[PDB]
Amino acid sequence: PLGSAMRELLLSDEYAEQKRAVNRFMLLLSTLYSLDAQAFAEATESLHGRTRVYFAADEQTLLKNGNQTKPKHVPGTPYWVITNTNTGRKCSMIEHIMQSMQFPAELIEKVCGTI
DNA sequence: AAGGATCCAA
DNA sequence: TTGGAGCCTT
Repeated sequence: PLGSAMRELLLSDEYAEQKRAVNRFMLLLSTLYSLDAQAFAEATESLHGRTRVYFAADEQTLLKNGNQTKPKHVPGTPYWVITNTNTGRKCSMIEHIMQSMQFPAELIEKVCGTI
C-alpha cells in the first residue's frame, strides 16, 4: 500500500526533477508524512542525534540544540528538519523512519541510492 | 547563500 | 564507527 506510493515516487517526474540531495530528501519526507502522518510522528519522536535534534514542530527548537544545523521546513508537514548533514546521514534518517513504518529493507535501500 | 563531502571529535 | 559542523566550492 505505502510501498507502492514510495516506489511511485522514485519514478515520478518531479522526484527526478529535484536536482539536489536535500530536495529529494525533503520530498521523501513530505511523502512519507502524507502517507501515514500518524506513523511518521512515532518514527520521528525516536529520531535524533547525539546532541542535535533532527525534527521538530518549531524551527528555534532545531536552532537551539545544535550549531549551524540547516533547519528547513518540510513542505506539506508541520515539521522542520536539520539540513547540515551529508547524504549518508540523510539516508540514515530516511532509513530510520521507513524502518519504523516497517518498510521492506529492499525498497529502503532502493530509496537511499536515489538520494 | 546553499549544499554536502570532508574531516575531526567522542 | 556514529555524529557534529566549520569550511570552501557552487
